[PDB]
Amino acid sequence: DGPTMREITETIAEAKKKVLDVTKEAQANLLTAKHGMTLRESFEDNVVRFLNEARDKAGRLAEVNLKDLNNVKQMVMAGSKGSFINIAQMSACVGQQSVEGKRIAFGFVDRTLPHFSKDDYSPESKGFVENSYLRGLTPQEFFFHAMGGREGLIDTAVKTAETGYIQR
Amino acid sequence: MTTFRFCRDCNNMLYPREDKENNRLLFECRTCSYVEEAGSPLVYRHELITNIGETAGVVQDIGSDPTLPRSDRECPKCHSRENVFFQSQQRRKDTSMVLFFVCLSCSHIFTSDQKNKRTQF
Amino acid sequence: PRQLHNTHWGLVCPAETPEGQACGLVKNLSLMSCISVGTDPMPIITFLSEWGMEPLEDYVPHQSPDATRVFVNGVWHGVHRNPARLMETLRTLRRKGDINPEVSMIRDIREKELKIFTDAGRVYRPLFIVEDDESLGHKELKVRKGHIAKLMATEYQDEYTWSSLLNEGLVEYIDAEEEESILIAMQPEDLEPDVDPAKRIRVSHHATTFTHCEIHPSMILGVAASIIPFPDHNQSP
Amino acid sequence: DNDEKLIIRCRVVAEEDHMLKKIENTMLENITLRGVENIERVVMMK
Amino acid sequence: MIVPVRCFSCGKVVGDKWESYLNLLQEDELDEGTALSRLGLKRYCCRRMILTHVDLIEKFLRYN
Amino acid sequence: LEPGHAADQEQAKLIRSAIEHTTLKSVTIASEIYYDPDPRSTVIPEDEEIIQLH
Amino acid sequence: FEDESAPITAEDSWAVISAFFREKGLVSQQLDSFNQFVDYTLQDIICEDSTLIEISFGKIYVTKPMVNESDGVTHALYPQEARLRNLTYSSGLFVDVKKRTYEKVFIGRLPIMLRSKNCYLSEATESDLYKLKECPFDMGGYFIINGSEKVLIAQERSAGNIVQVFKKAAPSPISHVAEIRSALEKGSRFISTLQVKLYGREGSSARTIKATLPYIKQDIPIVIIFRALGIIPDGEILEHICYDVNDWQMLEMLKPCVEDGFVIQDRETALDFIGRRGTALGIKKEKRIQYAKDILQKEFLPHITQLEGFESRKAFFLGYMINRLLLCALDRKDQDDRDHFGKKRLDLAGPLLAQLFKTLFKKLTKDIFRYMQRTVELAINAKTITSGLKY
Ligand SMILES: [Zn+2]
Ligand SMILES: [Zn+2]
Ligand SMILES: [Zn+2]
Repeated sequence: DGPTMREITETIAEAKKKVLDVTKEAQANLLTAKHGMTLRESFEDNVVRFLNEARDKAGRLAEVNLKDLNNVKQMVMAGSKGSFINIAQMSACVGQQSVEGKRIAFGFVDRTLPHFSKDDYSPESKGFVENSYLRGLTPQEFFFHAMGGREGLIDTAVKTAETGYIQR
Repeated sequence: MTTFRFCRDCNNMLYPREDKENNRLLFECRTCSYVEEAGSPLVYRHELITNIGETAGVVQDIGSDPTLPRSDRECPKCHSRENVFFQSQQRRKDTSMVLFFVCLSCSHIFTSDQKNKRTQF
Repeated sequence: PRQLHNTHWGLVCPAETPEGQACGLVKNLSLMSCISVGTDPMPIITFLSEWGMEPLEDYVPHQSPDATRVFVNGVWHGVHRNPARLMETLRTLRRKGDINPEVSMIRDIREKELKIFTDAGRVYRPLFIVEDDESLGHKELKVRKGHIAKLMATEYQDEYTWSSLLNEGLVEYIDAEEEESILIAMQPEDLEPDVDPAKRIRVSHHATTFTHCEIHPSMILGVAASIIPFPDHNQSP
Repeated sequence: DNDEKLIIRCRVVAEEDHMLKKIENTMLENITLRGVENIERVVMMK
Repeated sequence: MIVPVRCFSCGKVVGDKWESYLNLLQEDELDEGTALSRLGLKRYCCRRMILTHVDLIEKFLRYN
Repeated sequence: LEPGHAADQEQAKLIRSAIEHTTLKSVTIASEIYYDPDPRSTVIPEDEEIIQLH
Repeated sequence: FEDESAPITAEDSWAVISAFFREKGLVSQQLDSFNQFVDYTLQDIICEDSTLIEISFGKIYVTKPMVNESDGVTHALYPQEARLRNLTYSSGLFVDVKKRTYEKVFIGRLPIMLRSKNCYLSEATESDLYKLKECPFDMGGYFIINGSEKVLIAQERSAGNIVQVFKKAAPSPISHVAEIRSALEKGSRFISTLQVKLYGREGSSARTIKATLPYIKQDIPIVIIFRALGIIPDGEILEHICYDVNDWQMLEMLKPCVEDGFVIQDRETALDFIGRRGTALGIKKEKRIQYAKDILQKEFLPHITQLEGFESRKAFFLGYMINRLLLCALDRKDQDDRDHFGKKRLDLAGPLLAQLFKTLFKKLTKDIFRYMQRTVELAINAKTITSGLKY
């Protein structure tokens, strides 16, 4: 729905504002860590909760809005194929990509790609993919989601091999 | 805050020696028989929490670096609003996320650090 | 080594790698990457000392502390006290051909280093050059419509060519290492200063410092992934 | 404790700045103040 | 390699329409869709047949 | 925690600080060696007070 | 009339990309690299060990492509026939040799890459490609070896001539190392590793720095290496390292280094210290001192210079590396990112074929001084090259 989309897009806009305060807050040195956890580790743990909480609300939003005759929903309800995360990412938002448990890292000096300026910890700069699949990814998103994806292709081959040796 | 001395003749480094009699600090050389009286009584310092290097890189041409973000903050000195800004250039795990701004007219450095203990940088 | 690194942007495809053991170690060049063949550094070396470069045997750090270190293939050849002059003229010379196009030159402004590499094996790609100015107001891409026509006249006659684009300084080849010192626009319209509910969200130019712009983002892909329709609507695996 | 700055000042009891910078090193690292070896962080959770 | 004889899906002959389709474009200047509908290929299955043919034989004939 | 005092946030801190390993190092801002020859007064303006207690 | 100065838009990209691809095609990485081999690397392989102990090689010519026949003999080869015949789309190499006294010419077959300048197909037109039975869409960039089409796959390696710093894990007695892999475009492709090591972990007692030179069997205190290079006084030594007189933290880290070389106060001594660690007992002082000089002048940072007057240049570059090691130890700079693609180099046909034909030209030139060390008094093995390539 057009109305669902606007609600999804605000859902997402609010999370980016939460992020923006937590940012300004750490930027002024006002933020506290708590107990053996670094300031920057605190900051990241908080922005990633924010961004995940957004992805999720956005996706609950889309689920609700689809009707019983929605055939994706009809599969999920039966149990035969698909789950919430799939609705969500197709229809509402794909969300934060990650490599080794963390937001996309600065592999250029102080930046994730040359299209950004230095010291950028914002959602977009570190791998939040705001768009759904339907809508399409931007180029930067596209590349961070492939980073993501590659890590599971790798992790998958390592799993399969580790698992088989265990099993024997 | 140690400052380092060398032999006026040899240019090798100088080492501390107590003038047992008169209770004073000398630096001697181990190569010449040169000596000189010590300028301070501090011979050694170890900072466990340091700030040396937060500001490394502020250079005449900082502003021609197209990668740096810019803002419209005003400076304490020039009242100008042409800055570039960065984070701490120490590369610590345990660093703050505070910002360092460089006035591009008057070259004054200042921070967004509301608990500023810092005079210099 | 197996992971997709940020630095492979534009140079290797982010999608094409085999499954299994070779995952991540076999790669494929992006459709527009190229690889340097190597070129001799001696005229650049000679040039630099024509332009002020002071030799190492003269260098006295305590007396010239603000000095930029100049490196060429890996070798410290000396020190320069206005690298900005030197850098504007190096670039001008490579945008005209006098320095070969496949040479790489990086000034690191805060690190007070200027490094140049004329060796083979470096992989690179082209981008549009963005220049203030104009006269007309903002920063603008150096190519303009009249260039494009000359291009399309040539296509249709089947003489203004890719090289004519290098020679006139409209396009320049950039490798990973020089990529670190630039700021690139993703689409030409990030340069100019009620949206469609069905378009994707894009996060605007909060940038007035661009130095270059992508030719097209779909050029990050390699041969194989260039045949998938709408890959930007697919889960990455 | 009242004192505003916390300062420890130590001296030994003939070449004497080596003992000092090793002594310093013992200070800093092999002196258990509180706690139990091997346990690096501890976190409360409810 | 050469126009297929019929629409794979509906059986309509379509192998007697290639010369005409190509005449209709280069000689009478119609856009591909108007041209197809003039040959009476009106279901999307037949349209796909002509529109996406690729006459490889034209290359194959260049060898000796 | 001990059966009584298991929902005292403040008896769990105490517990935390009795266990968590702590060295001089974790509390120490900087160390210095000075030549300060005369152990009954001092070259350091600030510790006049400290010395003044012996 | 549409303004010639008007700014472009997104669609107009495709015009510039088409132009790239009319020029370059899709496989220029292959072509450009073979072309440069042919045109420049080849000849440069010849002018390194040109001369022996006299006999000296000058110019190369590269044939178009041809075959040694079964009977009726030597013949232009097009690629369609080499495929079909299990042939090897090769050309031959002729040098220009000279005898002179002190006490044309075939040398081989080079497999040639399709659509290189040397291959017939690069000048051909579309009709010419059909007569030749080659598809006008084929793009080249591969070789035909015994009838089979063979491609070389680019190989990725690290660059040489780059300083890298690394921390090292926990049980190790060194905590950081800085490393370069010194190398050559001119000389050979001889690869010395310098390492610069900081000993003792974070607050050990006297953390020191020492470096690993080639053939020298002990790590050498860095100030001893500065003295063997002629930079004597602590003061001048530390100014090649710490280019900022108020960084009292770096300089306090180089004090243990000053102690560690305190015993050696002049260059002769310093060389000797080093020479002894590279020679057997019994070797005389002068010969030791010269051993150390030759190691430093030739096998220590040889990407700098391998010739005599070049000691200020090496010193500074050693200094720089130790500055880089310390800046990491001091937690001012991060350990170097071994994954940054810019520090990688990918090796294609040219370079791959020059590692080979250099190696092999140095066999071939060693079979020449055995027509000549057993000559008690134009007699050359061609095939060693031909078949080393093909093999
Ligand atoms: Zn002296
Ligand atoms: Zn100011
Ligand atoms: Zn049909």
